[PDB]
Amino acid sequence: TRVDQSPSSLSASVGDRVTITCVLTDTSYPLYSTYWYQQKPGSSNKEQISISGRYSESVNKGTKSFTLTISSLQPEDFATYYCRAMGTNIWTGDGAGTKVEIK
Amino acid sequence: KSEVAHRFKDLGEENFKALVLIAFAQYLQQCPFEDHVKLVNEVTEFAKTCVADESAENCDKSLHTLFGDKLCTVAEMADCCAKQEPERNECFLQHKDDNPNLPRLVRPEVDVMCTAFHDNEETFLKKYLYEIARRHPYFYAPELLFFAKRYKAAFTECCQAADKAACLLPKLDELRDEGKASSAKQRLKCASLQKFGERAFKAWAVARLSQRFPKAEFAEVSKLVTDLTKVHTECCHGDLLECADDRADLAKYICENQDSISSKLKECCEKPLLEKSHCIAEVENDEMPADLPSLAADFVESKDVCKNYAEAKDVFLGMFLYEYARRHPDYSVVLLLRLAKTYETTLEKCCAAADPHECYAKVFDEFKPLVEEPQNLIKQNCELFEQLGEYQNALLVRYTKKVPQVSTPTLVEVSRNLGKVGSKCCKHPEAKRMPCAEDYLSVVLNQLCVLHEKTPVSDRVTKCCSLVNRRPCFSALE
Repeated sequence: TRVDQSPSSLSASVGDRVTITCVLTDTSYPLYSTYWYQQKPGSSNKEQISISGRYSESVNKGTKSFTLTISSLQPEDFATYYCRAMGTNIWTGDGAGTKVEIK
Repeated sequence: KSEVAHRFKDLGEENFKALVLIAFAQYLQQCPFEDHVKLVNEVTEFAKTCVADESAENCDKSLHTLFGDKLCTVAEMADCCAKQEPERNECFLQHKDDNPNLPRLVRPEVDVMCTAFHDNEETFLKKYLYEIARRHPYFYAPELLFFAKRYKAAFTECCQAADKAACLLPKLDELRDEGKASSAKQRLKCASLQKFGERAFKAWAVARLSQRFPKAEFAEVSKLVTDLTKVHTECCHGDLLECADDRADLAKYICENQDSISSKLKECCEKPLLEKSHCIAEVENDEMPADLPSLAADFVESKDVCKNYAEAKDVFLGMFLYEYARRHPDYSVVLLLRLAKTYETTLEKCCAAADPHECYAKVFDEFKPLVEEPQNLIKQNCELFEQLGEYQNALLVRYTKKVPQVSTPTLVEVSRNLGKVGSKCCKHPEAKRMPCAEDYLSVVLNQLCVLHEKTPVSDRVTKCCSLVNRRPCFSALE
């Protein structure tokens, strides 16, 4: 069991709409919940983000897939994002990360 | 690509060789030191080629195929070598037993040891690994590498001391005691993972880590629990190289994420690999957040109690365990598990009724008699030995009167250990007594359950061997 996160890196301008996808793979247990974290340039720590405002999340329990969309990029958005998935069996794991970088 | 190449480069030659020696010693416990050394060297040799050329022949084979093939060379009975992977490894696991006992080790005199430690330190430390590994086949391998380092340090200092023995022996006896206990806990973990699966181990770990990291979010604790479970599954299945590699990765992850985990990790994370891990595993509980709500809101009054329980039992019961344990570092883990069991049983019953809330509204009242049962049974025996003295005898009388079907000299060995429980744990304040007392006690009883399983003589003790109710089982018997 593991979480596949894509893409691994991204380039975009301010005002762009950007999407990150994660899939909970190689497990027979259904997806229960998801979490997203931001690691600011510097990278000594991650902080959990709230799915509100310009941030959207779509969850598809059938494919155990989930997506984070940032609708109108702002300078503070450029950072590294990590998804985390929890199965109904409490299995919990993290995607390898997405570097969101400005063009 | 090459699994051996990967681990060799991840672990480094010195740790690679050591872990391989342990793997071999834990499977082939009766083979002389000199045999293992050869196999190890051969295997290490092979690994070095794969590192240089990952395409080389046989470099794409699984670790169990490679090592299993090496072990099956040496001219305790084994039809395991007649089998192919993965069956073979499974057969090796089944024949691993801490029961087959070799004579006790007789230490040479200190002057001779120190001399050997000087003439060839590598072999001297190798012999240590070999000797512990073969006598304790379930010993947590990456932790044994740290014992070795502590062993080496004890000889590095004490060998120059005025009274070498006065310096050294207490260090070697302490190391021995910690090794016996470490080995006992791990054996318990392996039993549960091997018999039941992950569920019991993960409940214990959610409880334990929530006490230790009270400020971490539930998802963070959960992520740590998943990693820890993977580490221990590999170790218990004889994937020692993977086990050690993942443990190191877990230590690195924890150190990089201190802010989401605990404020008490700063020091641990500056230390070198082997002791960094040991340190993290021994770190003391952080302080809980100041203004936590009662548990009633989320677990009794919430309209989603039954819905949460139905949709993801393990998650909900895990959140209960987490929220409870983080508020109660003074409780033992087994107590926390009995409460979670009680709560689960109540939901399974009530969430079927027309008005569930009516049914489980007083569920927390059920917890009262549970929290008190260990609080007294400890207070009483702790006071009973605050007026009796260490020199153990009274416990010998009672426990033997319970089950006299077991060997006599073995029963005395247990009583001696029991006396060591109240020896140190009663010294600490009340809000730290249950943790060290009731948990260690439950481990001592596993040492009892396994030893008796080899030579069955009683039907009452074997019945005890639920890991949570193992105490109330033997503690109540008259």
